Order: sequence, then structure tokens, then C-alpha cells
Amino acid sequence: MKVISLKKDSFNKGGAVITLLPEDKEDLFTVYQIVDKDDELIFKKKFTSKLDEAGKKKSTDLVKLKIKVISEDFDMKDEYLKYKGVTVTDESGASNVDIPVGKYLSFTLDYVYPFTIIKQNFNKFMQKLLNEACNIEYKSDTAAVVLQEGIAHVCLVTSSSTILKQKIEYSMPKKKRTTDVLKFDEKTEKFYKAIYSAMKKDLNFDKLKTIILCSPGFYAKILMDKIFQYAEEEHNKKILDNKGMFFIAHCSTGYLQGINEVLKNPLYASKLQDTKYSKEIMVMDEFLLHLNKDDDKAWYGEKEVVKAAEYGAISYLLLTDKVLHSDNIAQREEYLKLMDSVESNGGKALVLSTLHSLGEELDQLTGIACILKYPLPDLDEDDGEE
Amino acid sequence: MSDKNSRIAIVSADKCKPKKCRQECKRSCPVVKTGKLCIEVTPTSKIAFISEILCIGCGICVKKCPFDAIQIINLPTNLEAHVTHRYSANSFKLHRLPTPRPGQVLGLVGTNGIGKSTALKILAGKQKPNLGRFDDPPEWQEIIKYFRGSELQNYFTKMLEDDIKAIIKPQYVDNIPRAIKGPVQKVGELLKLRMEKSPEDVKRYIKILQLENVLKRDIEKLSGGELQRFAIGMSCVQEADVYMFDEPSSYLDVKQRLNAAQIIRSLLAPTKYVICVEHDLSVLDYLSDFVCIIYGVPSVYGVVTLPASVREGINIFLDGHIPAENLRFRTEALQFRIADATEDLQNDSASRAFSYPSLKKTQGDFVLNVEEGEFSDSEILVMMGENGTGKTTLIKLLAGALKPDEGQDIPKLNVSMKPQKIAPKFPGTVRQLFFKKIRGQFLNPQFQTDVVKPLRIDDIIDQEVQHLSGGELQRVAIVLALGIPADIYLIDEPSAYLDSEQRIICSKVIRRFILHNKKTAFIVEHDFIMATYLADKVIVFEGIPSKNAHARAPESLLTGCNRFLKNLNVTFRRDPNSFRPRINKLDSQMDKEQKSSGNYFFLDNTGI
Amino acid sequence: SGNGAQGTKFRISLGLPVGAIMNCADNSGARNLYIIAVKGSGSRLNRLPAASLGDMVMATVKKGKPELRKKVMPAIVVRQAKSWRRRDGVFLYFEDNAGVIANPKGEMKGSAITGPVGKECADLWPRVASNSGVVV
Amino acid sequence: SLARAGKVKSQTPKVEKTEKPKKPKGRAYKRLLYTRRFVNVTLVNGKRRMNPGPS
RNA sequence: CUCAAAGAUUAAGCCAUGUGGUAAUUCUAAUCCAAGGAAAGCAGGCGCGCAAAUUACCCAAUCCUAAUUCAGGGAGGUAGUGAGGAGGGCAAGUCUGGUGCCAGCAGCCGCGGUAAU
RNA sequence: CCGGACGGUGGCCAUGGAAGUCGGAAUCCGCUAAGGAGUGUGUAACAACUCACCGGCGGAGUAACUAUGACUCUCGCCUCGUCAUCUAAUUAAGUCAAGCGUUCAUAGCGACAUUGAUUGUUCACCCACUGAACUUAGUACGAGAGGAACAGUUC
RNA sequence: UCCGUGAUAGUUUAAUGGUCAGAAUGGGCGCUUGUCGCGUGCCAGAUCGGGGUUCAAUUCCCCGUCGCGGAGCCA
Ligand SMILES: Nc1ncnc2c1ncn2[C@@H]1O[C@H](COP(=O)(O)OP(=O)(O)OP(=O)(O)O)[C@@H](O)[C@H]1O
Ligand code: SF4
Ligand code: SF4
Repeated sequence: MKVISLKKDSFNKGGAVITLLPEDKEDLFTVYQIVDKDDELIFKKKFTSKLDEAGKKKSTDLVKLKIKVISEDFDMKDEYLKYKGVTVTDESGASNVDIPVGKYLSFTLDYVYPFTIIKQNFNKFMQKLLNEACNIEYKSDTAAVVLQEGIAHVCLVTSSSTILKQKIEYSMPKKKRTTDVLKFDEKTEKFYKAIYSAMKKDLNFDKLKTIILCSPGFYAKILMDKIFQYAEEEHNKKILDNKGMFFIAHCSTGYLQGINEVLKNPLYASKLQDTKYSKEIMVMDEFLLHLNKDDDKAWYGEKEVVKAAEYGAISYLLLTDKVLHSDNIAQREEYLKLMDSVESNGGKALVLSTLHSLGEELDQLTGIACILKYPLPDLDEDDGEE
Repeated sequence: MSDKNSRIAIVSADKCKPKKCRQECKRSCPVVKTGKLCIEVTPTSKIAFISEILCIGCGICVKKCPFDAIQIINLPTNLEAHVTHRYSANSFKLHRLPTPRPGQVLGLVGTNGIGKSTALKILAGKQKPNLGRFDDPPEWQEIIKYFRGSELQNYFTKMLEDDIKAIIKPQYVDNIPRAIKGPVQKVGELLKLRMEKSPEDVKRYIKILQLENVLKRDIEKLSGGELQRFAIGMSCVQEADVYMFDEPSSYLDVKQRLNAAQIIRSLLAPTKYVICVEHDLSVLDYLSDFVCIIYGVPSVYGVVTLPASVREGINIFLDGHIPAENLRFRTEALQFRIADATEDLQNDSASRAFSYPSLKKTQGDFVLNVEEGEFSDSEILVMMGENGTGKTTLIKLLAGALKPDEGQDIPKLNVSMKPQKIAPKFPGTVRQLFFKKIRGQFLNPQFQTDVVKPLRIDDIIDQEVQHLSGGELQRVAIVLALGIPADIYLIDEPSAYLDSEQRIICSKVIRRFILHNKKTAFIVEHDFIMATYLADKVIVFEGIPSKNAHARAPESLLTGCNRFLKNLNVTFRRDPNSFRPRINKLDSQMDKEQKSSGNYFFLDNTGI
Repeated sequence: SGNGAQGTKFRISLGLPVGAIMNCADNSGARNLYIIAVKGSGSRLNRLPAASLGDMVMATVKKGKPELRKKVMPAIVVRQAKSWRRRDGVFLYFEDNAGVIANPKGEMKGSAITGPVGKECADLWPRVASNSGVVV
Repeated sequence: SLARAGKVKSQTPKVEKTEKPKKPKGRAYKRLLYTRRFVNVTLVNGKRRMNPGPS
């Protein structure tokens, strides 16, 4: 999401006027939870597509409709959000000019043009989902760092999307005439501090898992050791506990390009630790470790995890992509409460993509599962089943 | 894109008790969670049913089943193309059938449960194939259509019209005594009635089969080998075009099974169509012009291959793999120890084992003679020869069960013994019986590999022995003999009722324990290969069956094998690829050359 | 030798050092085999590794179907030409150098072998036995 | 987007057909046509028509 | 109802089956291999594609082939398989409910932005 | 060497579950010879061990997209380059112990601090090979996944 | 790495004698004009971060941060 504006009128303490640009189908789902019935939107389309009848005849234009919302057709798989509505009929002429009043009109959303939401019921829950991201489902977990010898991009993935949050960048070492003119080491030293500060703030650095460190040359490796040097200096145990968030990659190209060079190329990636399968894999391990030695310390399935939670034995929560994105909206509220509820009793969380072997194993298990901290026998009783 | 696949589920009702589990299958399945159909409960018979259409192939249900009642497999849609018949929901289904051809003999070979028996009924007109569907009220018409593209199509038109009525030699060997008494009265009556052919045929058929003694006896009275042969007689005597034999080698001895094979082949000469099913490769090779191989998991499925040559089909069988089907049907390949392979030890133990003097046992109708021989420790001796020779009598005497007419064998030794024909006569269940003999033998890993896991005795544990099956009972009995410690162990004809995999599990069993424990064993056998693997010495029996007999001292493997095979006059050169015995025809130059060398068999040994 | 080679092999005169090209004698589409390595061969400064009868090599196809060219695969030497000597005292030799493309386990890629095949190779590689006509 | 596929067919409300006199087939139907079109005529409001609803 | 075209276009692409010896031939004094050696006609299958049927019956007819008959013949003959439109050009005023440049129509012209010929 | 190791009670709050034994302080009472609101081993959670303590023993801006920059404004080093193409192949030590190590500082680690191508190529980077193979054995162990050796044999 | 050389409003660059800081463009402000824009009137800097000296420091020292040029030998 990109939010062009967002202002708070003086005549209305409550609601808001948000101009915004949805960027992917995760951002379609965001729009969904913001837009209410009886809010207004003004977007554009392309109406003038009359009779004949007198003249040819049409005209063309690019006519923008101030439509009040009545309904929605929302299909997440299909990347289709559509708002049905009636013209607000701006008799004032300032808006809605060129449209013929008295005639319903729809908005199929596109990622191309921004639109304005005149909101009535702008709440604190929507605001979270507009300025932190809005994947109450969570698909990702990544951040990258490309550096060539002269340019760097700190990249980053989202709180929701494969959507950049912060394009950092330092003064990168460029292979100077002398031994690599000392400006290299001080400036590189700066970057770590710059990237650590950004990721600490942007994130709750307990939400991202991955930093990929990517270079043409030895630069990446140099930088890793430099990270953990400064780490020992500060006694920064946020970094030192955790050899598994940095992963050291080589690429040819290193602009924003570099990332997709690294990932999709089988040089440095596969299903080993990219850290957006990280703890996802490690906890789904431990989940079957327990469950197959019939120990009562792992439990599985939408019926069974909600009951394993009622007994309040659960730590590491295993959730999926499929059961979320397969088709269904509503349903993912229930599971989100259920993550917090469970953690309010104990635990972290792992969302696994079902586009993969691991997510498929858990999906054959209703896409929801757990590991407990402690055995709580016969969690399948009270609630009736197996 | 990806290749195509399917799911097939077969459930065993014997294994399933829904009360204890609960209908857990439905509850645990992920498809049903969603509201789908994969597992449906049948309120009637009270069984779980799994539909193949809705099932995911997850296998979650299989793991959850407390017993191990459910099996889900994933196939590349190999089975779907071929569907001939299915017994019912979640039961055995048959795939393909064997071609019949006039003037020739077509073989069939496979492991038990493949549907070789079923296939015969379908060809017989006894059962009508449903076609994996509803087909039931005589819909022979649909079967021809299903067979189109196959040579069987012509046969099915013939069968419906009833131009030909096939004659069937019934398969189940255990079942026959109950069914017939007399045939009505005595075997002789059967042979006179059935004889459509020549008056010569009555005499000739009896002479070749060695039925002369048996005519006066009743069918119920007959021993297993005798029982088989009378059936064969009726299948020559009958007038017809198609003669189906289903397992004609069962119960028979080594000499007799070869004899049966020749006579059956004579039918091809009159240009009468013949079909046959065999567990024995020696027998199968001789009989057949063409051979089919039946493969697949037992009781789950079994497919018939396209027709093949005699030599070719046998070669492929032994590999354990079939290329078009691309299935490794058998988990491990069969191999025989070279004798170079064996461990080299100085053997005596206490200086040699016990020894027996000349023995004689005379019933008054049969007389057995035995030549003084010696037995040593940690050795194994095979006993071969035709039945009625007193192979059984000899073992009994050593067991102490029988008292010799002359001679004596009073040994200090503790003996364990396994009888030849096993009929239940013990009250109790299978687990109780085996536990009394020895628990702890049951704990060993060796016993898990050979007995418990393959059959699934766990399910058998509650079942009564009277209620039991033939082959399953056999492996259990052999194991039980091994259950208790003894200086010497005695086993009589372990190969009965067993298919290829089953016998070979036994071969590994006797050799390994004996070697390890440093104890001795005597094993009686008809199967060539089993004797070779286990033994170090052999005793050959000779004489005339049902009259008199003789035994010899133990002699080396090479020496004993030459004598035995010389009595048969069939040489088994060697096949270079398979290392299998390759049979040699009578009067020949190559075979003639061997007779001058004294080599009936070949192995990875030096020799010309 | 190595994988799938059931049997040992008595030493026989090395005929084919690296760089040698033998005839491809199967029906795989390959016309020749260019030897780049011998399996199980040892090390001595300056010595070319060199194969013989029933050795498994690593080759590329210099001449043949393009789907076979530009890559390295296993092959097995089936005919020699450098004369060698058996333990029955005989010094013998074929008219050509030739081998057949194969998999690490030792399975033929093709289905026929054209020409004769020396027994020491037949004895070594069962799937080679299968596809052989005249042996030795 | 695939999304919409079959949106409208699936959102039109069923209405079942109605049960009506069987029309004769063949020569008889031609007869009906000839009498309807040519014999007792029908209307001629201005000229002629072959089915309007309210006019 | 009688009359019957029919796997040529794609791939003249590929085809299951219908006194003595010897593995085995109508033996002779890309397939089966006792390792020696021997072997685009009907139906029907695979494949191919947009694309074409049955493993049937028969000599009765029409004639053909062999010698003074009435033998032979899937040449041949019988059977089986195998018939949318209602805006205009077009002719129907199209009317009633759902849809809103979404779904869809529409050979072209053009329809479709709640009152849709 | 061994016996005994006990009642208030499973202290109190934090408590998802913490009954002495991850945690926040607080250390009492009765017992009787002596038995800690509890040394370490803890099943989630008591137990069940234990022990203490009684005792038996030249520079920048520009984006109806990121980037670039049509436009406005001002005075072959890195390199073995990247893509192809030709190759099977191508420069043609130790101390301290805070920490990790999911439970545990030292299994395994430890901050701070401190005592044949291609090239002249070395190098570097690929392509291949191989102590190995064979039985021992798909064995022992393992829910599986997988996976030994000693003996004997050939290289 | 040394020695040289800089940096001023959104941006590029003029400037001083120790007491005084600009231009141009870009922008924000109207008017033009059908309506935008060109045009035409109107508008607005912590002089890189830093410490020191002095009555008074944009101006005079000292350091860094960055961007530049110039060297780079006999192995
Ligand atoms: N009445 C039945 N109901 C269901 N399945 C049956 C029935 N009779 C036989 N079967 C199935 O058909 C398969 C068996 O038989 P067939 O009698 O066809 O075997 P075979 O192939 O002759 O084997 P075997 O060598 O063991 O005698 C079995 O595995 C079994 O599952
Ligand atoms: S099959 Fe197994 S789990 Fe299912 S009902 Fe029977 S016993 Fe229970
Ligand atoms: S395998 Fe899976 S999907 Fe099929 S029946 Fe069992 S649980 Fe249901």
C-alpha cells in the first residue's frame, strides 16, 4: 500500500479522507476491511457509451464517478475487488461532472490508479491495517541487502507483502587505488548501524526473520563478519542468539534486481533457511516429532488445535497460506483471535506456505496445528472427536 | 505436466472394529472436515467405506487406524486401464486375464492372492466378471467389449454361446476331501465314469501317474499327493477342447510333478487348448509354450501381463522387476549361496554328532531300509526322493515317534520336530500356542522380518487354528520348531502350501539359525532350490514308491545332486544370465556331453 | 568399474587413455565416445588415466544426436584393439575401440549392441550381457 | 482475473418453464401456421405484425 | 422409408492375432532363439490428428481362377455399425424478472454506465 | 559404608501449567534425636531419585510505475567485464566464562578482557578419479528415514 | 594511504575589508487567458557537522564527514 493522503477534517472529528493506491491482492484485502457500506469513493473509468439514436454517437472522455457504496464482489484468488453503488449526484458540479445522474455504476479496482475513500467509520483497527500493513494472515518474512562495490540497496519485505518498507543504502567500498582506502570499513560499519536501527523500528524485529546479504565479490561475507564484530562490541544478544536470520548470498547484479537473481537462481536458496521457511520448518518438525510418538504434546487440525488451546497447552502455533488464501475471508478472523488467545496462554507463531511440501503436510491437517510446552492429555475429549 | 495418478483404498473388515476406534476414520479425515464424501459410513454392515474419487491420498487415516485396517496406495493409473472384475467395495479387484491358445499350453505364475484362481473361473464360465461395476445378470456381452483389443475377446464369444465347456481341475487342495467321498465311491469309480477316451486311456493314464495302488482307496482317505493326481486323471479322460489346470504340482513329490507335466502336455498334441497355473518353475518351464506373469500385492490386486515366451517369461520373473509395468514386484532378489560364500570352520563340535546304525521299519505292506550314516554338528542334511519312499518314516524314527522294526536309535539329544502335513488338532488360539513354545523368540528381530510383519499374525492372534489358512499356518509351524532349543531340529517338507516369497523366507531362516546357533538340522524337501541353499550334505532315497525304499548316508552337495538328478535324467545346464537351472532335453549332443562329465547342475563353481 | 559392477576384474592391458575416441556401439543415437576419465583409476604425476575392456569411463559424444552432444555421461568399454592377455594364455584383440553409453548403476541407455563384445565386459555388466550378440 | 467466470448465469434466479398445450408436429403445424397467418387473419394496425405484446 | 460414404487429407507412420536327428520353421538326411542358428488386401490395434465401423455370415447372385468337377476366392454379396433465431442485413414492435462497459452477446454494423428491442 | 529425610502446606504472588527445585522477594511455625517455604537429578504439571542433617555402625532536478532521462537548469582501470558460442572443463594455538547451543555455560562452540582445461603463473576456478569393490548385509540399531564392522576375496 | 582541492535557500552556484549574505532556477502568490501553461507583477535561508580565539566570526584557526583530482618506481 501507498497512502497519498489521509486527513482529518475540522468539521468531523471522526472519519477521514484517504487517498490510497492498493499494490497487490494483499492490498485488495486491505481495502476491503476499510471500506464500509455508505462511504463514498471517487475514482475514474471511461464512460460515454450512449445510444444511437440521434448521432453516431458517443464522445469518449475519462469520466470520474463519485459513487456511494452499496455492495462488494470480492474474490481474493481472482485478484478482483469490485464496489457496486449509486451516483452521489454532485448537484454542486464540482464533482461528478460529465456523468449522467440516475444510473448505478461500479468500480473494479486496479493497482494503477489511486482512489479516494470518504469514510464515516474510520476506526483504530483499520488504521493499524493502513500503516503497519494488514496481513492478519502473514505470507512473507524477508529482508535483503544487495551490495556491489559502490552501490548498495537495503531492501526488505513486509509485515504484509513482497512490498518494500524501506529502501536503505550507505557509502559502499569501491576498490580504491591504495589497500581499499579506509573510508570503506568506517562507512560499511555505519550501514550496519543504519540497517539495525531501521529494522528495529519498522518491524518488531521479531516478525521478520530474514536478512539475505548478497554481493558480487567477497563483500557479503566481509559484511557478515563485520555485523557480528560490532555485535560483540555492543553485547547485542538480539543479533548474537540468532545465527539464523542472516544468510550470505552471492549474485552478479545488485540494484533491486539482485534479490530475484539470488532467490530464484538455485545458487543460494532452495528450502534451506531463506529465513521465510525458517522457524516455519523448525516448529513444523517438532510438531510431528511429538505427535507421532503419541505424546500429547503436539496436536493438529481446525477442530483439534482450538480444543488443544482450550486446555491451554500450546506454544508454537502452526498456521498456513492455503486454508487462508484457498478461498474464504471471514474464517481468518477466528484463527487470528485463536493465535492471540493461545499466546495469552503461551507461544510464538509460524505461517507456512502451502505452495510447498511442509505447508502441504500441515494442510492435510486443516492448515492449523500446534506444539505444546507441556503434555495436556485428551484434548480430543470435552469436544467429542479424535 | 505432472504424470497422472490415482488413489485406491482397500480395507480389511477382519481387522476392523469400529466400536473400539469409534468411526475414527471419518472424524480424522480432512476431506470430511470440509464436508466432503471421502469416507462414508455404512449403517448396515457397519463398515467404513472409502470412496476413491473424493480421497486426497493423505494417508492420515491409515496412520490413525489403531489396527492397520486401511491401506491407501498411489498408482500412476496403471490399474485403471485394465479393470476386469472386483469383488466388492474396498476388496480385491482383478486386472487382465491370461490368453488361451489351441494346441499349446499357456502358463501362469505369481504369488498367492493375485487372482490366478479367479481368472480360471472367469474363463470357465463359472463366474461372470462385473467389470469393476454392476455387470451381474448375465452380461457376457459387456465382457467381450471390455476385452476388445485383446485376444480373449474371441474366447468370450465362444464361452457365452456355450460351444465349448471347459473342464476345470479345482485349485483348493485342502477343500477337495470334504467335497467328494468315493468320487462317490473310490477313485476307481471316478476314472471309469469320466473316461470318454480310450479304454487304453484308463490303463495308460493310471500307469503314467503311478495311481495303480491308489485306485481301491477312497478320495477322503487319499494323501495329498494322491489326491492331486486323481484330479489330473479326470482332466485327461474328459472329452472337451479346453483343459484348465490350476496348480497341478501341489502336494506332489519331485518325481511325480515332472510326470504330471508330461502327460498334461500330451493334450497339446491332439491340438487341444491347455491353460495351467504353477508355483513351480521347473514344472512350469516344461509344460508351457507361452507364459504369463501375475504380479501385484497380495489380496490387493494382481495384473496379468501380455503373453510371453517360455524362456523369456521365466527370466523376467527372477529379476523381480518388469519394465513396461515398471514395478519392482519383489523387494529383494533371490540368490543362492555359491558355497564359496559360506563360512569356513573346522566342524565336529564334540567330535561329530550322533550316529545311527542300519534301521528298518516295516509296516507289513511297505518296507524301509536305511544305511548306516553319520551326522555331525552344525551341519544341515537335505532329504530328497519321492513320497511313499519312507522319507517321512525315517524322520519319525529319529524323532523317537516311531519304533524301528530293527535297529535302534536311542540318543541323549533333545529333539524338536515339525510334521509334514499340518492339520490343526490343538485347541487354543495362535498366539497362545506359540507363546507356550517360547516367548523371546517372538521378540527377536529375525522373527519380525520373516513371520510377524509379512502375514500380520497380530490379526491372526485371536483367530482359531481351525479357522486359519493353509500357507499362513505353514510358516507359523516352521517357526515354532525353531522356537525351542534343541541339539537337533527336524523339519519335514517346509515348502508345502507356500509361494515363491514364502518358501525363500524359510530358506534363509533354517540356514541362518543353524549356522549361528551351531546346531544341526535335517530338512526334507521336493524343491530343488530350497535344498541347495540350506544344506551341506544330502541323503537320496530310491526304490519304488508304495512298495519298498532305501536311504543312503550323507554325501556332499555335488555328489548327492548327481545321484538324485541321474534318476530323473534331466540336466539343468546353466543359464548364463539368470544362473538358473536350464533344463536339458533327452537324446542330445550337448546333454550327451554332460552325461559323460557328471554335471546335472551348475553354479558359480569351476567345471566344464 | 565400481557401482553395479558385480564381479571383480583381472587386470587387462590399458588401451584407451583420456582423449581417445571409441565407436559408439549401441543404438542410442551416439556415433562415438570421447573418453575424459576412467573410474577407479589411480594417480601418478603425468600419467594419463586410461581405460580397458569393461572399464567404466566418463565420456562426451563428439558425433551423434544433438540431445546427446555437449554433455558428460558414463560409458563402458566393450571392445579393445590394444591387445591384451587372458589367464588361459591368450593374446587377443578387436578390430576397433568401442563402448556403450550407460548410467552410473550400469544400465545401457540403448537396447542393442552392434558388433561383438569381449567376455570380460559381459561378465562384468549384466545389462551388457543381455544386449550382446556374439561374445568374444 | 478468472474471477467472475460464470457470474451472471449463476446469479440469474431460476424460474422453471411452464406447462403448456402440446403443439402439433408436421403437416398439422403447417396447417395451424396457414390458418393463423392467412385464414381468419388477426390484426392490421397500420399494416401487420407477428407477435407484439401490448400495443 | 427406401438409397449407403466411409481412416485419403494427419503419418507410402508402426503393427498383436485370425532307420533318424533336431531349440524351433510347410526343416529335412524387426521377431524366436538349448547361444548354435531360424524367420497401401478383410477384420482388428496403436499412433496421428479437425477428422472416418465388426476381429461377424456366405458362396446364393456376378463372375473370375485350376482339369471333362463343381474345388477354390475376405475378388464379390449379406448382414452390423452409421439422419437455431426474435436490434437491423434477416423475419420476428419482442414483452416480464435478473444484470450494471462486471458477467456476456455479437460473422460484419454494433450491444451492454437500473428503468438493456 | 548404611536407617531414618517428617506435619502447618501444594507458603505468597506472579499462575497458561509452576505443589521446594525456570521466576519476583520473604526464611516462618510445629515436630522430635534431626529433618532447608528446599542442595542438585525435575514427568507438562506431585511423584520418583537425590543432599543437608539427625542417627546404626562540470554538478543536480524531472517519474499520470520502479528504473532510465526526451526536457529545464549551472561553469578498458575495477576485470577473470556480463550473454551467448566452442569444451566433459575455458584468467584462451590459550586462559576467565557472559553468551550461543530451544532444557543445559565447555558435547560442539564461545563476547568481552588477557598470556586435464584457462592463465608465466604461485594462487585461484572448474571437469573427472579415487583406498576401493565384493560378499558380511539391506542385517545388527531404528517408529521409519537409514544404515554398520571384525572374518574371507579381488584389485 | 599521503600530499593537494572543495561544500551558501528545494537545487546550481556568486561574495566579504572581521561588524554588511546573493543571484539564477525551482516553488508558493495573484493577473493573464475558454481553461492550463508561457508572460507580467509579489514572495521566503541555523552559509556542511564541529569546537576555539575575539568587543563583534558567513568571513580567522583546528578536526571530521563527503565528493574530487594527482602520485604510485628497484620486486
Ligand atoms: N469372495 C471374495 N470377495 C472379495 N475378494 C475376493 C473373494 N474371493 C477372492 N477375492 C480376492 O481375489 C484375490 C484372490 O484370488 P485368486 O483366488 O484370484 O488368487 P490366486 O490369484 O489364485 O492366488 P493364490 O495363489 O493365493 O491361490 C484375493 O487376493 C482376494 O482379495
Ligand atoms: S478400522 Fe481401525 S480405527 Fe477404524 S473403526 Fe476399525 S478399529 Fe477403529
Ligand atoms: S487418505 Fe486422507 S483423504 Fe483419503 S480417506 Fe484417508 S484421510 Fe480421507
